[PDB]
Amino acid sequence: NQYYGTGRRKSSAARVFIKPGNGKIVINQRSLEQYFGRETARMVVRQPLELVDMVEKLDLYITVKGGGISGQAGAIRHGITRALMEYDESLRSELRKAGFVTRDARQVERKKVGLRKARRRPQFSKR
Amino acid sequence: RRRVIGQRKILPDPKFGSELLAKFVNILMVDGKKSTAESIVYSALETLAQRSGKSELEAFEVALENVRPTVEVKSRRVGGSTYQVPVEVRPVRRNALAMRWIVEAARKRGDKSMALRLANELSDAAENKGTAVKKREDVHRMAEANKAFA
Amino acid sequence: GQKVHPNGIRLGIVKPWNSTWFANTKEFADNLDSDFKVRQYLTKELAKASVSRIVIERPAKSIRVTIHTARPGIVIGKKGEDVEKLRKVVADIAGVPAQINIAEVRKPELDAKLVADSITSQLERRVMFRRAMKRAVQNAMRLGAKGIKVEVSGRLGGAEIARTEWYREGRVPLHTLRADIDYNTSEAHTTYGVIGVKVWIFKGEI
Amino acid sequence: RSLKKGPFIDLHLLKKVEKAVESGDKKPLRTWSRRSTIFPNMIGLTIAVHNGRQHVPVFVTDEMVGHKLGEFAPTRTYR
Amino acid sequence: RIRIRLKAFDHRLIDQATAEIVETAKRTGAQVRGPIPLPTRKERFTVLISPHVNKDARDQYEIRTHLRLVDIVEPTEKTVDALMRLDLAAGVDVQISL
Amino acid sequence: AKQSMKAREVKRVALADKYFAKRAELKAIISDVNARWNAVLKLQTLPRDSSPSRQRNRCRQTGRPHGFLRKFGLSRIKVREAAMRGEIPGLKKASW
Amino acid sequence: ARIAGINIPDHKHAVIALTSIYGVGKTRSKAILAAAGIAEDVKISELSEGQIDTLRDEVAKFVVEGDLRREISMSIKRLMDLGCYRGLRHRRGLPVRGQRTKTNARTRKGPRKP
RNA sequence: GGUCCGGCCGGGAACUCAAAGGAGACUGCCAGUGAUAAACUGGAGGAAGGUGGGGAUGACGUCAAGUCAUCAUGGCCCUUACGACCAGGGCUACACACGUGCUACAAUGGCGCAUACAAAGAGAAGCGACCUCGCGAGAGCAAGCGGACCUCAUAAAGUGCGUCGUAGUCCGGAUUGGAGUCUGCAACUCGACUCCAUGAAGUCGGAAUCGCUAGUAAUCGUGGAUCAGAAUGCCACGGUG
Repeated sequence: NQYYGTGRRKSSAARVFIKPGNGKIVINQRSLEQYFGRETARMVVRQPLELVDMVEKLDLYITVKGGGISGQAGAIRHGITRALMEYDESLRSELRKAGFVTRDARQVERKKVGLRKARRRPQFSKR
Repeated sequence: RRRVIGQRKILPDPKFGSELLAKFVNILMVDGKKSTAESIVYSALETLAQRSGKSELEAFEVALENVRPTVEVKSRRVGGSTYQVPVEVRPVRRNALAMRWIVEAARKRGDKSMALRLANELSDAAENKGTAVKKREDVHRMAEANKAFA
Repeated sequence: GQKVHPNGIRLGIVKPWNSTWFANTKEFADNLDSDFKVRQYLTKELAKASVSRIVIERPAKSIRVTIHTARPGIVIGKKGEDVEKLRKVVADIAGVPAQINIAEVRKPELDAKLVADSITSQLERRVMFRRAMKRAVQNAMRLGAKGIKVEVSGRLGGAEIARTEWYREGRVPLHTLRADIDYNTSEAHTTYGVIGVKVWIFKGEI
Repeated sequence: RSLKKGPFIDLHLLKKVEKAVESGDKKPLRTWSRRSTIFPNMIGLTIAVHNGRQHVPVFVTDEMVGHKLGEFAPTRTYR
Repeated sequence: RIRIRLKAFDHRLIDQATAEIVETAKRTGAQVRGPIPLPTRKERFTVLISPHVNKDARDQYEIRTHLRLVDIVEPTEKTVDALMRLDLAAGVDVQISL
Repeated sequence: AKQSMKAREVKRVALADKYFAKRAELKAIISDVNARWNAVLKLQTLPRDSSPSRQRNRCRQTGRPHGFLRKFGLSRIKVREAAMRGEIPGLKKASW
Repeated sequence: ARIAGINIPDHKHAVIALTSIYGVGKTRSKAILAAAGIAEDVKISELSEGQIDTLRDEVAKFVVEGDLRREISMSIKRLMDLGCYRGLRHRRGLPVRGQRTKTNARTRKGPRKP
């Protein structure tokens, strides 16, 4: 049947549903080419897919909504890679090698009092 | 200071997939607007077709050849005064450094637009032109040219 | 300055709020206000009552108010004296049916407040700071407890050069949140200056 | 230049100018409210303004219609 | 169906205050669709520590307003009249609106 | 905070109520498109201190107008103390 | 050729080059072409007598060039001759709108006099 | 499954999320170095390594460092007055300088149109819809929400097309004039904003100097405290990187 895979990164929420067959991809009633296609490098979403021969393989029905392009694209990649692992729990090594199985814990940063941007300390040419 | 780890593995080009070209776009990138960088260099990188007419791929490396130094200075707070003891340059920075000169000098070219102002520079690189190629000897005139301290 | 409040820093864990209740921006403004008037007053007429803390519960138009004191009887009144007065004084002060339940303080030598209000009062009694500060406070170590750090501000004794004092027993790891400590202040406006004091009683660990 | 509908003027000087014209003319009338506006009828009259230290003469002109009285009275000293 | 809300300043009270309903207010008469947490309203504040000067001081405080819904999904009489028998909690706003 | 100052405000409240708070509403009608009677505009000057804009809050505890917060009505350090002493309900250090 | 006299804006879009006149702006020079039919994408040259000159018709509605400035310099003086604060500041090259003449006001006051 | 295509409606507790409680990271395990110690260097397993990232937490004391101006207070002072009330004026003055900032100097751009993505937040004298007027700020009428229900809020960078083609410009906006709005007794002095016109300096900055080691610097927006109404400041959030 189907295999779910959460996946997320940088305030993102990925939801990819892998079905056996139908290399069609849709993200929130949109094409992976009409929502991401022709962007900065949204070739990451379908990266893990092709990473193991896709298209004429299975299906991808996603529903993401969190973070900007980069992130929203990173989340899906996480959900998908996570998902495939369900259809076959003996391919973890492969996906882990690339570094998809792991999530990008590297989140944003919090500003701080005294500073001007969490790290950028105010200048004092004269000291 | 004393920290000793490894280098930051960069993500390859958005197409040819090459670290050498990767950090290239980054060094060229500005205001984190990485997108523009790609759409600004990735174009001029291929616009070479009109400038030549073939599999423009090695042209990049060949163009950098005329911009690859192998000796630099390095003032040292010794002997009371300040030395200069010039030393060569490992590959890790050779390719990198060059890329800077190729871009940091391709901006002051003052042509049609950064997209093209850059393209021409590449052709001038392998054909020796612009400050990019200049900086080489203008730098070599110190190291290997003043081994008296080296 | 360079120390975090050993109490507020723990207001989250191992330390309850001496005034727990809900309120919205609307009344909250005047709410904490009345609490001050009532709390400030409850001391004025009950100073020698040897009162420790003074919690203030608030369900709905009926604050509770709990006056913890080492001397309950004196805070009770002639079988209705004190109680009635206070319980009634909370009239327009809060414009609501305010009650009042007294709480007996077990071992008045381990409670910060008291051990603080006391030493300061002794100072006002023309007494050598060192003596009381040490001995008259050393007791907190005999009735139990593990560690008690005291502190007397400057201007102690005939001198214009204010000076702080140490004197501490056991261990007072105020750098541990799971430590729980009994900290409290206390002034003493004397013939000159306001010799202060700070009590740090380490009542066990976690 | 900040009233849209309702050119306000300090009543203090209001009742006076209207009183002056009533009996014709006379000497200036002490005034501290500059924030008002040089009224039309005040045309060719005498007004004063407590610029902090003392007052200042004011002789309305045809043009002086909706301008602020204070404008004609300086404040700080200089040069 | 009568809806109930509980907004306290922490679980130390919002807990018992809520479990009470599900236990008492919900026996057999009242239906109760279920106890939900709902998003917490976080309101922090920054105050200058030092009295005058030293801008680089400042201290950050905050008051978490914990809330709960639950609400009974059955307007009866035998069970919908056993809630008023609960008005304790020294701090648990209970907006019993419909 | 001064004693005199900490008193004026008190009054600025009363008057700004016995009048404006409910009476200004009356002239607010005419002095507004409600079909701007000059008389009504002039009558607007009957008071002075009677205004909801002539109040600078001032610390509800001490009086220091600098560092106010409608929430606690206190001023910086006051909120600081009251907070550490738990005198303020549910309010501890903020860290995230 | 110059419409409102002098200055021949040539080889540029209409509206964009229309503002050339010392009196109209990005909006004004635009609002006129509408009731003139003349588009913006058309270079003044591309026009014709019944195109470029027509512009010179609905332009006599507003004030421009020389006299526009004079009429203003005088109008300014009209309120400036009066002993009003504005004038007192206008005849000293000081901000009359509401800036801090106490500092930072180069373009206002003028060059530096150290 | 039914669609008045919107999870709109049954329905469904799966999923995102919410938020109370739990598991997980310890040099625990593998190998090599080290005296067969502490520890280091890599490695496996994982979502996450070697105090996971960031907060919070500031020893003994120093600078007679700062604050009697928040408050408290020894001593000294003043008291038909260094007490107190009102009006107006001043703290926004200049004939220069020094520090911290914002916006530029432009095609890694402006400009038109089109259009995709986020977080954390405020709100009964409040936030204010829809709709109507006005070029516009805003006004009239008047719902909803006292809040994962509504409102302030329908992100910017970005991407598509097209343009303008390195001139002081299609750059950049200071200044000024013309006339207007909203707060509030009242905005001359001394306010925020709108429209029209004006459109300067500035073509990247000596000597010297500052911050920044990763979601960092860089840049792009979003919110909040104070507050009737004067934010490029401060506190805070997320995008790209």
